[PDB]
Amino acid sequence: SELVDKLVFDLQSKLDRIISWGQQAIDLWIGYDRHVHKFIRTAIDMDKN
Amino acid sequence: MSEYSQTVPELVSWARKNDFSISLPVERLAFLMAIAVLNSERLDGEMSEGELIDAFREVCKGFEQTAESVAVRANNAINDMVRQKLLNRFTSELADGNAIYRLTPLGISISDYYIRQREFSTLRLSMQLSIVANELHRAAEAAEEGGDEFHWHRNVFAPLKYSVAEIFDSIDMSQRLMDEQQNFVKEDIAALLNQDWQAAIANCEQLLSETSGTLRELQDTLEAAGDKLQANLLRIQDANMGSGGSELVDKLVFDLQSKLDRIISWGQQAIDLWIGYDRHVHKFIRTAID
Amino acid sequence: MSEYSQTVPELVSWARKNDFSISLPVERLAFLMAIAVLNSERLDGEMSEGELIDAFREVCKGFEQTAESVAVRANNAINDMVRQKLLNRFTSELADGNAIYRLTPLGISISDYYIRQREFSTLRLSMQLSIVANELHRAAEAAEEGG
Amino acid sequence: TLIPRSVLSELDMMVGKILCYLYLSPERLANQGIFTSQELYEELISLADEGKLMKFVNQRSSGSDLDKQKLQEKVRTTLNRLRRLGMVYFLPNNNNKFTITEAVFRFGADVRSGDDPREIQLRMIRDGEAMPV
Repeated sequence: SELVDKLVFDLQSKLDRIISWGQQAIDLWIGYDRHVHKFIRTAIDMDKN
Repeated sequence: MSEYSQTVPELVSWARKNDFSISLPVERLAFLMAIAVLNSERLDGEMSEGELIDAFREVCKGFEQTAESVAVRANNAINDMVRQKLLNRFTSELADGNAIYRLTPLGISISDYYIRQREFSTLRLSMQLSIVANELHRAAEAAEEGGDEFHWHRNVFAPLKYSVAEIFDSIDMSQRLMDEQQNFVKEDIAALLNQDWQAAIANCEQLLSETSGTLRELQDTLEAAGDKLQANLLRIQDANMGSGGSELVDKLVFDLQSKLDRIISWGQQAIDLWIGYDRHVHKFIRTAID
Repeated sequence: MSEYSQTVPELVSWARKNDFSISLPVERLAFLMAIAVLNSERLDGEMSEGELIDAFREVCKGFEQTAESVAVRANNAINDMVRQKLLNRFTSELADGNAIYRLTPLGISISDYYIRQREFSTLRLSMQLSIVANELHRAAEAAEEGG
Repeated sequence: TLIPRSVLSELDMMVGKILCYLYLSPERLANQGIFTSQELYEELISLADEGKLMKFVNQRSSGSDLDKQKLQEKVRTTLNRLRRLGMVYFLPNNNNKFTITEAVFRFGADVRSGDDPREIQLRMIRDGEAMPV
């Protein structure tokens, strides 16, 4: 049934999008987290007097 | 605690403090819809700045607008959508400064209202009523089995709050869609009567009867399922009262009963309004024929 | 059939022809949210014109606006909300000439986005995944049963 | 004065104070003084208010890439002006990299003494070192 095949294909495409979004969000958050930690370490520790 | 914790004066003060506003003229709304369509055709649900600019160019072409400053206009439109909370922008150092865009829940809700052809379906309602009946029956069985606060939170409160409440909201939305469809039929009856009223009497009677039949079928489906749903909500309420009584489960069951009463009352009120219009159109036809 | 049956050029031509637009300044948006809160507290999900004018009066007080011509401004706001497809107006002879108003799916989606405190819940997601897993499993068993 | 006098732009000051912090930074001393325009830009956006600073490039900026590239090009231009003033030297064969000099410390004239900022500013304007805007 072309109607069921198309509907199943659409749901599979939505599921792939839902799974892919989480990994992408984690990568973006990691980039920011690393940057904030680097910034804090630079601000705190490198001035010594 | 009421889903809407803020009184009207607190809410108006909050809205004024945050300066929330939506300004979507025909060109901006068309662009939002074009973005929503382009996003739905993609595998990653993400759009780059260049792709958004290409989409804006196609809208400007459809509006026969000057190709001058299109890149600037597209940037102003993109910034306006971000500023109006329709788009989320992600600026990663890892992406060499290239911003990634995703539509917000608001931008998707507005674009879907115009692009998604939502038709009232008795089959959709019957399916939603079948799923909610099964979910309410499982929650009622779990409530009657008894247990600790963790059993009640995971097997009674979570299904009522994150499944039954959402399906009731979906049914309510379908009823609001039916309200819009009735207003569309009213405009069509007024138009048929303004063009050729003598040739429109048969068509108007058919539209009136078909709309009446659909509203009755819907109300019959809601009344037949509504009692079983009310019985399961009462079973949960009795079980809660017997096992100490969580005020949170009681408030949630009361909210669901109130929503269910609104859903059942809407069908009767829609039928009464439709009966009033039907009589008015027949009176108008009689007066015009006389 | 793609949920969106129309290509981008067809959609743009269609939107241009129907002249669809949304204009909700801060006051009109606050009026919409006020209507949504008032409707959620009610048993019938319906609002009368007098109740809408009172809701608008409460918004005007919040914007520190003069009480002069509030009824005219309220009627214009109500007509604008109906024109923008945010409110459905029902005029029944049976309601003694009084118009009934109900929020449209668009008016509910816009008002809920700002007023409903939507927070991400792992429990909500786990429940949704459990329901879809059972629904997909039943649909797969039905597809394998044939018919 | 017999010779005319002029003042630097606020963007020049932002780039000046950032070049000053870069000179001091022991974390980057390993580069042997060689810095890249991208590193300067990254440090600047790390410290100052990005979206509010964008107001100077264009009154309508809201984070668009075209506007971000415009900001980078203005930075590239002002940095070239600072080179003529002798505050920074480009590499002999590569123009994307450059070296700092101690002359940049004049951008710290408002904070080298741990005292009331207002009084410092008054003292500076009295000495002819700096003007307001």
